[PDB]
Amino acid sequence: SHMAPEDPNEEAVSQIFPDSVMLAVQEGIDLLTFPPAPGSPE
Amino acid sequence: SPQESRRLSIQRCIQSLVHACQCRNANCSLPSCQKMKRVVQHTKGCKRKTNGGCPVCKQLIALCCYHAKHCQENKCPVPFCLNIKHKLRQQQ
Ligand SMILES: [Zn+2]
Ligand SMILES: [Zn+2]
Ligand SMILES: [Zn+2]
Repeated sequence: SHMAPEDPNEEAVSQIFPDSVMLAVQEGIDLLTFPPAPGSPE
Repeated sequence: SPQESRRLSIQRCIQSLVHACQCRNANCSLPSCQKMKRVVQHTKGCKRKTNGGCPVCKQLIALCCYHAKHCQENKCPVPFCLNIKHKLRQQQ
């Protein structure tokens, strides 16, 4: 209990920017993946 | 639904964003907080940032945008959140 064991969300952080390097300088998050509007003109 | 894995990765990292923006100790041993601290310390001091085209700052702000899109707290601990909330109102 003297230190933090783990965190389930760290796998989602690591693929963007891990503890080892600033991977965010070369990575590109596809934010467009979010849910669309309930309707559009189409 | 191939968007599920990416959407889940975004919202999972956003819990780490909220944590690191309210965390009472800069030395926190929580793996997610430790990882977040690097990008947080970068964007607050980057002489280029999103204004000059810096990719790091953009990756952080993309998650701040996803957060702010769904958020509504007028005093949210995330610094970028409130700015994005105000910017979204200009798009209407
Ligand atoms: Zn922490
Ligand atoms: Zn930067
Ligand atoms: Zn917020």
